[PDB]
Amino acid sequence: MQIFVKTLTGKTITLEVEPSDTIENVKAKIQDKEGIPPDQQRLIFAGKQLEDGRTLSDYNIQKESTLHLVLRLRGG
Amino acid sequence: MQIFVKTLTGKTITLEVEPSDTIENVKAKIQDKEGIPPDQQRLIFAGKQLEDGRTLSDYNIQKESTLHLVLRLRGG
Amino acid sequence: DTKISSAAILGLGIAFAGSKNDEVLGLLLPIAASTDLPIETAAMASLALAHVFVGTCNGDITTSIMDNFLERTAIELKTDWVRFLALALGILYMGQGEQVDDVLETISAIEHPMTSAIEVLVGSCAYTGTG
Repeated sequence: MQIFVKTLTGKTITLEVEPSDTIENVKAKIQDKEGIPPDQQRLIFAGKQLEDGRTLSDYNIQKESTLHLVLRLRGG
Repeated sequence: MQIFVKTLTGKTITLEVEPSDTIENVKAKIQDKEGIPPDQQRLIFAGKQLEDGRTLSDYNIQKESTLHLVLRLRGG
Repeated sequence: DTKISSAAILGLGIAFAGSKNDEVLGLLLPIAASTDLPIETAAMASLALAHVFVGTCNGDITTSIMDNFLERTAIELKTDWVRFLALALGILYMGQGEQVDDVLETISAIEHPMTSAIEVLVGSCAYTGTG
């Protein structure tokens, strides 16, 4: 499912994931896109904050869903 | 090489280290200069916290590098 | 107990309208971004950035200021600083691109605590409405 990831700063990233995909996996994909280390990406959805391990299914996150992302200070 | 350490005040400490030098070793040198104990130091560079054991080479810390000396949650 | 912090904020204090230096955020931000650091001193610092960078604003400034916002313990509510903190998240923006709109959306993303004060306040200020 083509999901969207909106960053607090101001940038939307399109990532093709699945319902069984693990949050940790998503973070990895983001790192491959930008350069923000996984241990520096706070994902949040309509519900609350998403933790590692869990899957995009334990939140009902469907397709075209905008996931908020708050990085901990400049990655680099 | 000659590296510098900027304090959260305005003073910059210059210390002669090597690329193989271990962070823990550096912190020790700082303790001998000032008076802050290792278990009370947080070296950051390019927005990246340095972990003990590692060396100044595992962070691409060349010479004339201004290491940001931050206090890990100062007691007082 | 004249902490050295005074001598620090002092110098910068004069650099306020200086000419935009990288020492401002290079010292203030950390004191209020590193991870925790005293909220008090950090409070007055946060304001310094607002008034100063009142014109041009940046995300990094908010993001960092946000990280600390969450780290809140709701236990130190004893000391006064919620005012400056709030006014900050406000004066910061002023309309440019549903910027604030996104902010309020985040606060709600993580439940709805006593942040109400911010919601309402920041909620009022947003689009054009001050001439």
